[PDB]
Amino acid sequence: KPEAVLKTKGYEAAVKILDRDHDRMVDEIIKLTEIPAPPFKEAARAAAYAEMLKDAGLQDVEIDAEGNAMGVYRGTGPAGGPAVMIAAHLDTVFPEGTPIKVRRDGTKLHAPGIGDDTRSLAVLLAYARAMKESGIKVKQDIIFVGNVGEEGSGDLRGVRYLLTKGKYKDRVKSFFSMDGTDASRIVTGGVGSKRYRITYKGPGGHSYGAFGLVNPMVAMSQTVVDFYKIPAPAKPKTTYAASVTGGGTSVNSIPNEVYMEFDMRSESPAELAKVEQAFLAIVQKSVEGENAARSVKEGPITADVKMIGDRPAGETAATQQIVRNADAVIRAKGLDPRPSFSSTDSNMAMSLGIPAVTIGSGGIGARAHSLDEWIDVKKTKSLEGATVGLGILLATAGTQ
Amino acid sequence: KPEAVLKTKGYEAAVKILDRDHDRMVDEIIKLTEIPAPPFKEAARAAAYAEMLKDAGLQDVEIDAEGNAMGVYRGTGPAGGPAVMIAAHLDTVFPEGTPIKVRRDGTKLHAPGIGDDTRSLAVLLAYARAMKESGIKVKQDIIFVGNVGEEGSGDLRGVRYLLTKGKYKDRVKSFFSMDGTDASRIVTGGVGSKRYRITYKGPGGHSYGAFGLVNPMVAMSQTVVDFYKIPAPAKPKTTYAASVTGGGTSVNSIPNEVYMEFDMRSESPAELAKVEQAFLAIVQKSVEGENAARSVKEGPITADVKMIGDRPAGETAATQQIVRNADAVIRAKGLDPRPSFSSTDSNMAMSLGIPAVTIGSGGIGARAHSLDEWIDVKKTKSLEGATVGLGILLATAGTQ
Ligand SMILES: [Gd+3]
Ligand SMILES: [Gd+3]
Ligand SMILES: [Gd+3]
Repeated sequence: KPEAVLKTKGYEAAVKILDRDHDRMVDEIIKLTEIPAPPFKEAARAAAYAEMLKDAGLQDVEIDAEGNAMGVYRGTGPAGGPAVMIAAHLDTVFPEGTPIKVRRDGTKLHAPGIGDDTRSLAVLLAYARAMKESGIKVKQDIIFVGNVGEEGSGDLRGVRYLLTKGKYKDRVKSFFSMDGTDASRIVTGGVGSKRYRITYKGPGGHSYGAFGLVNPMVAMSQTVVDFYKIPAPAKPKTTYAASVTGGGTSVNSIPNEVYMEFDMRSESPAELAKVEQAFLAIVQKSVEGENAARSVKEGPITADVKMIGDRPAGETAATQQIVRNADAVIRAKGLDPRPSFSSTDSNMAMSLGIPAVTIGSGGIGARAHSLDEWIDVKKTKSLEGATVGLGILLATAGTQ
Repeated sequence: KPEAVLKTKGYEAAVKILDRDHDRMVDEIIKLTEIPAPPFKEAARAAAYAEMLKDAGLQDVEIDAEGNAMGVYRGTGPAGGPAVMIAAHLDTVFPEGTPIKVRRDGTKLHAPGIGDDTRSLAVLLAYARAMKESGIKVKQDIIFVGNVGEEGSGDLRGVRYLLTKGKYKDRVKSFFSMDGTDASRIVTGGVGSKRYRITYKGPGGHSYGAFGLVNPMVAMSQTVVDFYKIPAPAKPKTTYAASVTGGGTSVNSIPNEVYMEFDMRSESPAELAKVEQAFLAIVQKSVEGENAARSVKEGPITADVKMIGDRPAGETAATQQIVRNADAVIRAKGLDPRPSFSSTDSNMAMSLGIPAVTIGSGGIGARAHSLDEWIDVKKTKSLEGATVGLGILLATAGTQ
């Protein structure tokens, strides 16, 4: 029974430390939040986080080549065996120069990035300290990670490195991401997305004198028309959009360079690949069609295909033990686990066939990704919410 | 017989003054060229030109409400009778801030706008002076005009005012524009053009969460695709283009506003109108089709139709006396007249049923509308070329 961990003496002792040092945890939320971490600019926060992982007593603390900070809670099993990884991301959505100063308002704390995902960073440190102080023994090692690149164009670069290049790539057999404050959260699905800019070029020419030459505007417009005839099922949810366009200089000239940006997403890797392949075929057919319709005497239309965003789709089956563990603990805590799809760091693990769930840090929060983001650190709910992830984690690593 | 004007004592005496004061003409080319006159910013050059029109001895010199400068060479007929208008435009294609300093290079003068159309402004002043000094008597009044708005977005606003609103609008029965340096040119046809910006709007939305809503990008793309199936005759030459596009913010959203700029032109007013009506119908059908194919629950696609350019098409029949006069004088001057279509100030007069030709100022020039434009003012060729338009003009007004 996974929820039995909640009645073990070690868990109960660890919760009492989380309780005792909740004020330390809040101080660390504030400290980390005020070290800004825009996309691709996480190094300063990673350096501070690595020092805090060392101060929590973790072993082998280091920052890897991608910029992830990590430390190990060593278990009782053989060195190098299967391990559990739990990550909270260092980056926020907010660009460099965003003023970040926490404003206290009763038990509420207002600052960009404080809930997605800085609180989770502090919650994981609190776990590591409470586990060590209470003497918890786990069967599998736990790798605590502050990872880079969950947000925006980071495109999961940190977890991609952790799980395909880094020292733990062959050991992670259970992956958790702690993202956001909702501790009832159980993200078992990953929405994938593929994004492209298509730049169409042609010879150009005077719009009167050279009327009859190919026009890349038309190949581009034809692409959009056929793109919106691609079938898209309602379930698994599958979507696409023609979203941004530009090009041309004036009505005196046939354009020689124009572009369109396209989005495609799906809950299903198979549906996403199908849309992506249909799209790429449409781009090529639209170019061929323009070169057939008008004159290529001054040169043909060509298209440059540039990928501008890439996240895999995937899902952890509801019968997987990691999901069973999260479900059972969240239920035993009196919350309602409702499995959902999202686009989170767990998408990467899912795409590798690694069992993976994204969970929440606890408490109340709102307006994530907005300049008026805030969390409530009133102790009763903040502490109780933080105890949820600890139970899920220890159920999954196993305790002695 | 029209070229008999070239053997009249008055013409021969006038040419001798053009010769004697050819150096003044060159000085006035330079002076006027160095007063920049970008589109809509001709006022400074117009004021200088009006002072020069007074100094040439013309009567009733004034700047009209649109900004055209003009003066009258009074003929021997009744006041208020039919008149000849001859115009050279004050504006150039070059935007404000273009550095303009004439560079002398042997007998060449290099400066933006010096040939199209500043040399013509100085040539018309030289005619007015030489006619007065030699005592030329003409039957019809001649209205000498430095007009605004021939180039680009000016859209013939100057000649439009002169011939539809101004004080001479009902007296001009022959219209000449002197535009460019090629004195063998005889532009008897006017290519018309209509230019539009179509702005397509919709509600926007999250590109995943709101997938299924209408997208104005698709109505716009469909417009272009069907626009390029509009039939366009080769004779009378009829053309169109989809030339400039923009809109959208990122692949995370369905766009709420996008635009496309369209060109359409023809030698024939009727062919031009057919394309324009087919285009506007396609815009409406594309909006209707998008509102049928996707959801209007957050609001429908709409299209704002904005005309951004309008120049009428037309032609002066080769049997008109004004064309016979031009043809005969150009032949008698040893040049080869090949009547042609272009887009010039004469389009306006043509569209009003006023006999109209665009002619050249004489001499050699090149790279009109480019930053490296130049003319050659070597006297033999420059003077002989300038005498062509004088003969055409006097043949048309009549001399006694
Ligand atoms: Gd305390
Ligand atoms: Gd996040
Ligand atoms: Gd011009």
